[PDB]
Amino acid sequence: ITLNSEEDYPNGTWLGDENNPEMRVRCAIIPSDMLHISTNCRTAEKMALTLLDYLFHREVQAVSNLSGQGKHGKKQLDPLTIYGIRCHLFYKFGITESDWYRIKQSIDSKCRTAWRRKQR
Amino acid sequence: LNSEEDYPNGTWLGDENNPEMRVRCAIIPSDMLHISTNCRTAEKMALTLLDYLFHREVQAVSNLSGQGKHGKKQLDPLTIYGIRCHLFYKFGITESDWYRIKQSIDSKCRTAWRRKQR
Amino acid sequence: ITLNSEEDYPNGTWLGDENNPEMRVRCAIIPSDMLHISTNCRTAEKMALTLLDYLFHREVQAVSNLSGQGKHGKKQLDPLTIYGIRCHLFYKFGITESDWYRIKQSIDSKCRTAWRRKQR
Amino acid sequence: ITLNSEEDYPNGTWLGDENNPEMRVRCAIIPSDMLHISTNCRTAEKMALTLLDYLFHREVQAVSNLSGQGKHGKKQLDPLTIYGIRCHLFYKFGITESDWYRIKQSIDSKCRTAWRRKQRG
DNA sequence: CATCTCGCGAGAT
DNA sequence: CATCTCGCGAGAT
Repeated sequence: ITLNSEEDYPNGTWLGDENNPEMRVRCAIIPSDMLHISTNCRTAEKMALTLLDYLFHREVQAVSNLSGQGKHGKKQLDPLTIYGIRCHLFYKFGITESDWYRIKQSIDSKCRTAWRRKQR
Repeated sequence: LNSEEDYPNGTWLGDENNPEMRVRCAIIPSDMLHISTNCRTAEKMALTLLDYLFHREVQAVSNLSGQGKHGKKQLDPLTIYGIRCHLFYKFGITESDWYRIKQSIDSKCRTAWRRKQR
Repeated sequence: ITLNSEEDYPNGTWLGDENNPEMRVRCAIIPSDMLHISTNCRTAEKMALTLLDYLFHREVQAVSNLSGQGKHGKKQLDPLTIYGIRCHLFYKFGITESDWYRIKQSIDSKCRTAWRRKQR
Repeated sequence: ITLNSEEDYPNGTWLGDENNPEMRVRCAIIPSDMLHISTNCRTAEKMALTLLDYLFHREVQAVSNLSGQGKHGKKQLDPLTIYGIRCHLFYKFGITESDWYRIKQSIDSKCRTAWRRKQRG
């Protein structure tokens, strides 16, 4: 996978630290949405699920998960943006490998519920 | 975050001597001094700052998040950031306080929604 | 903005209640002019616009509005004076927040009349 | 009741400050159970919901809330017991009245889900 | 499932 | 009225 550049969402925001091209991804979140996100998410857990709601439509979340495998045709949550969220969580919160694993189980859990309600 | 030129003759929410905790706003200085004089608590200043910053028609269709059963719009996050910056810089409120103040703001918009349905 | 003191208009008058310094502005209106105003304006609406004609020249009213923003180079009507006008209407009439809103539209509407005719 | 006596549950346990007769309530939690609570509940928020389950059966929780006032004809969780929970969480975590307030919505929300299962089974 | 926390209408100050 | 704060159902974690 390849990183991107500002020209990919000129009206967007950087996930990660803008200073480190090795660990930064541009995304479509406009700055005011990010102001709100960075204001109301006091843990890496809650900002990871919130960034997700802001980057993956729940139509997509219902048919997707991290690995793109599993029953019922699970597609794969776009990897450039998943790299973005990890870049951001480590930038803002300094998460560990232990942490990222839990955040990955909750990302998948959230997509599981999005699928759960296209069922009902 | 905005610059002063966004409202040449407006006012600053928050600390003017902190470019990260200040939001230029359209409140005229006349009115701001009145807000600083006759709003002696964070809770009242929040609800009256709200009315100087958002028409009651925006308030009716809006809540703090944009989520909700009602297809609601979201109160401009730059302005809400300034409300918050200002309440910190004058009353020095905690985030617990800020949390409970924030429920009052949803509550106000929610009664605005009620009136708009009458 | 900063309140003034009596020494700013010794032959002037006080807008507001003279007893708390935090809600009184000294203005240049002579007391005789003030006697005519209080006897002749039986509403805050009417007194605000009459007060305005006594503190802002029509020259100035035509160029200005309350925001100092808008089209055609609006200048901001002096805030200390505006603070005084509202200090006065709450002293004499007890106006509410809703009331102050319409009166601000009146003041601005009246500034529009002064500008429309400056170039008729 | 009024701040009960230890004879009310001779072989039970104390909620709160044992050497403070106004901030202690005697309850029927057996001592092995209380030890388990003291060991495995590491926060006031979990201790409250866990204590709830040891002092009120599910069927009581279903038709109860903290105040007794509700759109439904609810009953009130025995205020003496709720006092003890409160005394306890403060005795062993030094919780704020702000905390107690938020913890008390958690209690009310738990009984609310107990209501939900009773009508789903 | 247990628990947290939300948006909500409407009763209380 | 304007504002506080409640009980609630249910989504989020």
